[PDB]
Amino acid sequence: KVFGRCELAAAMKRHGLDNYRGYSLGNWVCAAKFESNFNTQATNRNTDGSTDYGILQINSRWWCNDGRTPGSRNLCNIPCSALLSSDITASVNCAKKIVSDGNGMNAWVAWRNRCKGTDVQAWIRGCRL
Ligand SMILES: OC[C@H]1O[C@@](CO)(O[C@H]2O[C@H](CO)[C@@H](O)[C@H](O)[C@H]2O)[C@@H](O)[C@@H]1O
Ligand SMILES: [Cl-]
Ligand SMILES: [Cl-]
Ligand SMILES: [Cl-]
Ligand SMILES: [Cl-]
Ligand code: NA
Ligand code: NA
Ligand code: NA
Ligand code: NA
Repeated sequence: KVFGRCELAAAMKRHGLDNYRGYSLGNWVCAAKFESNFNTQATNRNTDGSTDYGILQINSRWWCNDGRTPGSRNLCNIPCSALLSSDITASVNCAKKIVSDGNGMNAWVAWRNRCKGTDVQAWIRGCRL
């Protein structure tokens, strides 16, 4: 599924992301934009051999199991393939674990480099929420 911007904002808010660990809804929408371009099916192999999956590009080294990442933890206890669904429930539950892990949203490279410090409220502008 390719989410619309406001569509994803509403799903994220419904799942309780708005101000989760103090991160406003705009931060999460911005992160999704630059991690996956709002595409639940997005996958990207990383240099260490792990792969990032789904709307928030959750990683196979720590968070989900894709059966091809040695040293793999699966801290969200979920197959990575389950993070590609049109239903973002699993991705959101896992993201909640990631952002609570110590470094907040800095865990997401694209958020740190492209969202952090910016006018993230723009990402929910015009949405009926
Ligand atoms: O996720 C924990 C830890 O892993 C790092 C390593 O670069 O980021 C990886 O995991 C993120 C969350 O799944 C991915 O978005 C990212 O692309 C992937 O490199 C750290 O940034 C993070 O603290
Ligand atoms: Cl915001
Ligand atoms: Cl693995
Ligand atoms: Cl959803
Ligand atoms: Cl924080
Ligand atoms: Na898609
Ligand atoms: Na939309
Ligand atoms: Na915030
Ligand atoms: Na992998």
